[PDB]
Amino acid sequence: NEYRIQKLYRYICLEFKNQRQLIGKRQEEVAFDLSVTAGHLSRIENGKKPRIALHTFLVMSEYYGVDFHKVVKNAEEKMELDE
Amino acid sequence: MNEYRIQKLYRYICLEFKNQRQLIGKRQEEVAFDLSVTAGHLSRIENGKKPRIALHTFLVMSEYYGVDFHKVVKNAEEKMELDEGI
Ligand SMILES: [Cl-]
Ligand SMILES: [Cl-]
Ligand SMILES: [Cl-]
Ligand code: NA
Ligand code: NA
Ligand code: NA
Ligand code: NA
Repeated sequence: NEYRIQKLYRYICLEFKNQRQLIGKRQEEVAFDLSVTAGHLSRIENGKKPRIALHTFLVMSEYYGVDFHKVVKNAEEKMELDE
Repeated sequence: MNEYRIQKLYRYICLEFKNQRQLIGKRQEEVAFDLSVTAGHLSRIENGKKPRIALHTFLVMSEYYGVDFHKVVKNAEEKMELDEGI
């Protein structure tokens, strides 16, 4: 139960990291666009901040132009692929 | 950045949890006890009144209700598009 909760959270964060790597942008560029530090974005992408607001993930979905439900589904699929 | 859509979608996600609770017939007081929060706290979450709730909280509630969070979010997006066209 809690393992899946933590694991899915990590995969959602890593899905956002993949969204950035897919489009070839550095952390510093996306961070500037979002008015956050590069370190803040990096700690989100790598799953180190456990209590990030849903709002932040919705902002990032809007920034990348990907539906948040698709981010979540992608994370679930990748979590299963790695299993 | 579409701040209007970001904020509305957040509230549609929260209200989707109110809908998920109602579909299975549990009262607020029961869920508040199981999730170790006050009934008032749960009510403010379900009604979209607290804007900075952690994603973790929604993952916990999805597991509690036995509903996949991606379906919760998809339901919210679709209902917002139907109601508001965005
Ligand atoms: Cl009730
Ligand atoms: Cl009120
Ligand atoms: Cl809040
Ligand atoms: Na930080
Ligand atoms: Na979205
Ligand atoms: Na889907
Ligand atoms: Na409480």
